Amino acid sequence: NIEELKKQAETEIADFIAQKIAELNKNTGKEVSEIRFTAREKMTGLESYDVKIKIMLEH
Amino acid sequence: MNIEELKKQAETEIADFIAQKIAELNKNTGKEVSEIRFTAREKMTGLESYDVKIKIMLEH
Repeated sequence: NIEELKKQAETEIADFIAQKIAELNKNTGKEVSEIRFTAREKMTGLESYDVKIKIMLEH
Repeated sequence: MNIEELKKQAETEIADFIAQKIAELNKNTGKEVSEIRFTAREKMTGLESYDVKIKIMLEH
């Protein structure tokens, strides 16, 4: 049912984000500090969130 | 690669995955995701991910 499906999705996305953060920190030798999620909404409804990653360095 | 190349790449993989999961969720519920709120999950070694709460709307 629906609460479960919901939670299920919630977890998979968390998982995905985590993995991509890890791979990116790995590939760049730097640290993701933050991600900005901007809703992508269509007339039929919310479609997705557009994503903006902020990465930190030392200067 | 370039750092910006990578960044943009990851961003698109993420937006895609989210889209995918939303569409499937709607499909599977016959209902509509109105919102997803993200909350940072950080450790002392830095940002680990985001936790995900999904908001779905229902007719009155």
